Amino acid sequence: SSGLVPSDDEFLRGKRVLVVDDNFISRKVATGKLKKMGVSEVEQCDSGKEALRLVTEGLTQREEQGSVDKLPFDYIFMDCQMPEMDGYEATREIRKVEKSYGVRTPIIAVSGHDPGSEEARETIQAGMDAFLDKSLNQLANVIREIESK
Ligand code: BEF
Ligand SMILES: [Mg+2]
Repeated sequence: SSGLVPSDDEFLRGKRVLVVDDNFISRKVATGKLKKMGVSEVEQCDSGKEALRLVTEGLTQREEQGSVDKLPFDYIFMDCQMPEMDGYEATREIRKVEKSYGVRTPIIAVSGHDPGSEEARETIQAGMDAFLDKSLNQLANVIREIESK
């Protein structure tokens, strides 16, 4: 399954995206798909803490410069299961950093399996926007749904 949490080679043109995944191969695969959809800029990192850092720094910079776009990333694809700080905790911390800027980055949970009851709960509590099977086959639909909302 894939959905909201309570060709296409120009599909993401104009867009800047962050891929977060502790697995080297998953990360490359995601960035590949996205580059194929015309993504203007893909950034990738290998942990929740790194993600947190890039987002924190990017929001501060954009605020300091009076940037037109205040979000450093139009979308973040967040792997759920990672050592140390998982995707839930990182997303929770990202939402807390965001409060002071009055913005909300779309964050899409990425996992190799459908969530159980506990993960599903964490999904909502963390403040993720959507959830995407790692095939990434539903990527464009999930983003359209986010955009409609
Ligand atoms: F390590 Be993940 F939640 F695909
Ligand atoms: Mg992982």
